[PDB]
Amino acid sequence: FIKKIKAKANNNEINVIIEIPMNSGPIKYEFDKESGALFVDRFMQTTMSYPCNYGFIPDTLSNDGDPVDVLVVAHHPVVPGSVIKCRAIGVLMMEDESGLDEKIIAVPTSKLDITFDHIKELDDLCEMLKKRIVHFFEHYKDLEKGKWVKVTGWGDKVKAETLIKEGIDR
Amino acid sequence: FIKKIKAKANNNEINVIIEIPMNSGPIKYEFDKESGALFVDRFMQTTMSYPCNYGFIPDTLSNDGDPVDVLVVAHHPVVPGSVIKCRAIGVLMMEDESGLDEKIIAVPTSKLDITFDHIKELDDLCEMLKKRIVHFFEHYKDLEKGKWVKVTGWGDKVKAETLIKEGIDRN
Amino acid sequence: KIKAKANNNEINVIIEIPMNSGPIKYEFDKESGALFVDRFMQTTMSYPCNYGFIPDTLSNDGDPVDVLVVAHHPVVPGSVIKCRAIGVLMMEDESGLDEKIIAVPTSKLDITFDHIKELDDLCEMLKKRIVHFFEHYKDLEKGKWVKVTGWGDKVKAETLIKEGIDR
Amino acid sequence: FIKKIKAKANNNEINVIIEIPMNSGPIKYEFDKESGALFVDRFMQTTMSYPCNYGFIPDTLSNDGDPVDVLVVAHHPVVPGSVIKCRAIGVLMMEDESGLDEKIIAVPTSKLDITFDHIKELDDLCEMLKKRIVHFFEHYKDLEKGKWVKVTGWGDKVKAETLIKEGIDRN
Amino acid sequence: KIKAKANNNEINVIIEIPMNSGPIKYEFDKESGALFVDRFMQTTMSYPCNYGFIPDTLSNDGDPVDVLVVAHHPVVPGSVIKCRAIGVLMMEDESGLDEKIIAVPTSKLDITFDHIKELDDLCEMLKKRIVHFFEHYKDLEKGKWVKVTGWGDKVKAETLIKEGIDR
Amino acid sequence: FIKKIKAKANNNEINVIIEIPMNSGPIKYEFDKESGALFVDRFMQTTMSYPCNYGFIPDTLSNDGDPVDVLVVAHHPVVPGSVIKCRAIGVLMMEDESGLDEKIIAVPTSKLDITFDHIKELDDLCEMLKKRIVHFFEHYKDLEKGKWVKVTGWGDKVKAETLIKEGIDR
Ligand SMILES: [Cl-]
Ligand SMILES: [Cl-]
Ligand SMILES: [Cl-]
Ligand SMILES: [Cl-]
Ligand SMILES: [Cl-]
Ligand SMILES: [Cl-]
Ligand SMILES: [Cl-]
Ligand SMILES: [Cl-]
Ligand SMILES: [Cl-]
Ligand SMILES: [Cl-]
Ligand SMILES: [Cl-]
Ligand SMILES: [Cl-]
Ligand SMILES: [Cl-]
Ligand SMILES: [Cl-]
Ligand SMILES: [Cl-]
Ligand SMILES: [Cl-]
Ligand SMILES: [Cl-]
Ligand SMILES: [Cl-]
Ligand SMILES: [Cl-]
Ligand SMILES: [Cl-]
Repeated sequence: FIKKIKAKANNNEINVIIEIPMNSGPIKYEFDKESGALFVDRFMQTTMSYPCNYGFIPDTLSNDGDPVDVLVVAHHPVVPGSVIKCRAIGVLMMEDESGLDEKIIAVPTSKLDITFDHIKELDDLCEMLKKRIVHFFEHYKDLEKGKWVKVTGWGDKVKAETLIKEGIDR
Repeated sequence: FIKKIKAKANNNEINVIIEIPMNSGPIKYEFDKESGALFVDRFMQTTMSYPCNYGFIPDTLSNDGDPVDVLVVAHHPVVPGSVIKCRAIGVLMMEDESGLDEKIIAVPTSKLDITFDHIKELDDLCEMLKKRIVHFFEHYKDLEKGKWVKVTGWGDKVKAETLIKEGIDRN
Repeated sequence: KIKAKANNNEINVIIEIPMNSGPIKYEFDKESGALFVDRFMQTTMSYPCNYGFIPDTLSNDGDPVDVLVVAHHPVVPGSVIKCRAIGVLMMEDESGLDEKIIAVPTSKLDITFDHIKELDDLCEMLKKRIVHFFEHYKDLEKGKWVKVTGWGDKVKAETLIKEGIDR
Repeated sequence: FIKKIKAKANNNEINVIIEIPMNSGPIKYEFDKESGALFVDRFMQTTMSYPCNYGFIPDTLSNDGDPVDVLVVAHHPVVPGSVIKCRAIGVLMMEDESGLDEKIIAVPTSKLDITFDHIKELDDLCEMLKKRIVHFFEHYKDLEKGKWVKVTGWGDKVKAETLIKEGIDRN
Repeated sequence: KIKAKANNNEINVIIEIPMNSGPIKYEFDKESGALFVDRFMQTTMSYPCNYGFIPDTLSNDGDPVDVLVVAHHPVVPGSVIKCRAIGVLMMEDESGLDEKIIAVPTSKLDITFDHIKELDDLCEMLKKRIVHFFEHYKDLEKGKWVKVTGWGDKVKAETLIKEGIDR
Repeated sequence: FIKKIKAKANNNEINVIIEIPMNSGPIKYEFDKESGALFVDRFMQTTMSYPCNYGFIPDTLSNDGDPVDVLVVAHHPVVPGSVIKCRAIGVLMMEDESGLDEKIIAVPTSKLDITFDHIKELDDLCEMLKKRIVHFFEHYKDLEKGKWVKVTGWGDKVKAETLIKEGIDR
């Protein structure tokens, strides 16, 4: 199914296949590219869990050979393997032990969740929500030897849009 | 997998691909027929959640080209995308903003849940469950602009079987 | 599509029934790749382990080699755990004889299982719960029963897996 | 609060203080009568959970001095320590390591859940629920050293009402 | 034993029914202090907010002043949320007037609610869901109904609370 | 009920009233000893939740005026307000913004959970559990202005028992 979902349904939206639902315990899942199966990547050893629904845009390629990764801000978790129709609003800038690490910040389209309609940019998101996202990524690998993540900042909507465009065209 | 499952395993059962589990919060899921992926359709704005497991019968086309939809009465939710083996016992009749809408009422086979063995028709279901199904569909689109639902009535098992048969034939 | 083994020290296990997940028994259908509800269990019992099978395997029952993955947390149905076999559980039932592989996540998935090399490393009460589950879970199912006969060691598990892969 | 609740609100009702919710994992709770605190009794070692909401009737004393205990057949779990208004429909008769053991079977009053209104006797409950209640109690102490339970049979409504009345009179 | 107010800008709210917690309605019994099951609700609906009451208060119904606490998470029945009122929901039931205070946790419990000072600060879909719930949660209960007639401001709420304490 | 439960049932046992169940989301509860009610202390803003069942020994008085606090290592969460019968095996030593901060480390007695019979000292707990507990306390207040926690080390069973005895006798 992953090879036949489009990256974008229209000009304004992106399709994001969820791998890890918000607040759903210690399991990190990842889709295997060459089989389409959902693999357990890790039983996490902290008490932490994802601050948003996490997944990727199908039919995309980042610089690292992986699809473009997305954090979908939502009011509720969604099952792994399900697709949320979203719009990009910004990007989370990070660095891990192997270099640059960017995630798109997206919200569901208004036909899925009208309460996000007024959310157009990162500045419209709750400060504590953003602090919590930062805290999660800066700390979720603290007990994992060899691996770390540092947040460097945020990028705007235009940056999110160009990165997704670059991932579709690459 | 949707394009690989028969509508009926035998004369007396239907396969029902589940989209929305019973009593499982505000998420409304739907299979996209082109990709075969399960899409989030809506984060529902009411406090309501589905009174039965909800899905469709593969390899059927209803009147309007959509697969035949099913309410699987059960005691427990199942995973979205899992398939329940069922038998039809009736149909729920409604009207929505785009016209006539009908949903089959079904129960698992006795091989799956023996406790449903003696439920042969709608009248075998308790009154309050039927009332809750009606009240759900009448009200779950109350906060959704442009979209409404009104329940017309019920039809028996023979009406369900004819509806399923015409779905398989149309497919 | 998915290998039975990623390397010599590992098995891939597709989960059908998560540990401690209520009454639903699931089973993957080969031809469709769909997850079918097998039954709604009539007892108050749940699986004591994540339960599934090794892809690309075939045992004498005509089914793939099935596996009880000992774990600290449930995993969603249809997800794949990277594992290693440590033992086998031996059973008899109404259909003949039955064997389930006892596996644990690789140390890449869950470092806390690194010290678990054999069945003797599993805690006693876990093994008793496992035995108790299989001996009683079909109690309210007419015409079906299970009886646990014993355990098999690591090499026995590897042999059963090798044989499953060849067949 | 245990000390401030009547056994019976009216002639056809019992107040039931819940210790263990149905289907709520491996925790077995019990009210300490001296402190009024809810203690953890056991982290159960089987995979089993309670088939009904389980508790006792305040201001009753069974033949062995314990309060009269009750299985409350309901469609949903209730928080530990909460009180459900019920009517008795029967008794489950058992034998344990200490000796004779009896649990009243009750359902919520119609004011709390109208769907229980037509359940008057034990034969009105479905066969598989009764078999599951029996199966639970016969096996839940299987992994517990020195403790066992054996079901000896069921008693009707009149039997439950007598047992409750003797319970109040003994208190 | 619990005060109605910790200070001038705060009310203590004992929770009876947590938000999004299924069909059970609970009510505290004053004499025993026990949490009674009031109803197994027959709809698929659940409470849109944490629902409880201000201890040491008396309304016209003979009950304490009740309160819908806007929160991001459920809290256990019997626990106490430190709150502040921002408004009132005005309703009419089969027995007369039905008023309920709209409260938010204090900034010491949840800083994200600091900017919510009046009902206009609450998002409108939430307010629509609140109204929807109260207008339909008694639909399957014979002889009982509710009509929402409007909202009242913070001053209206503080007056209602002060009277409840005085009474 | 709080003022009716004993601190210790026998020589080998402590009674611990649970305020916060392990892995049970953002809600941080605390008993008000003046009223006996369970208050919400905080809606936590991180993705973290308690790694143990957390509560106190009733009828105890610490140096700081509060009951002796306990982290009960257990295999499952327990409802708030319920009492677990435990034995102390050690102490978590910490400092917060207002000074010394010790928590007892306990396990259920063998009559409640036999799988803890062999755990007699902190060395018997697995390393990752202890790393997770340390990590929780060092970070759970990161998003809370003016409050912090530093872990200084661990004390043995004797230190635990002395602290408990001091709390009962104070
Ligand atoms: Cl980790
Ligand atoms: Cl949009
Ligand atoms: Cl975090
Ligand atoms: Cl875009
Ligand atoms: Cl909606
Ligand atoms: Cl059948
Ligand atoms: Cl409804
Ligand atoms: Cl069964
Ligand atoms: Cl390994
Ligand atoms: Cl078991
Ligand atoms: Cl046990
Ligand atoms: Cl009644
Ligand atoms: Cl059972
Ligand atoms: Cl109702
Ligand atoms: Cl405030
Ligand atoms: Cl609603
Ligand atoms: Cl916080
Ligand atoms: Cl002990
Ligand atoms: Cl942590
Ligand atoms: Cl001690």
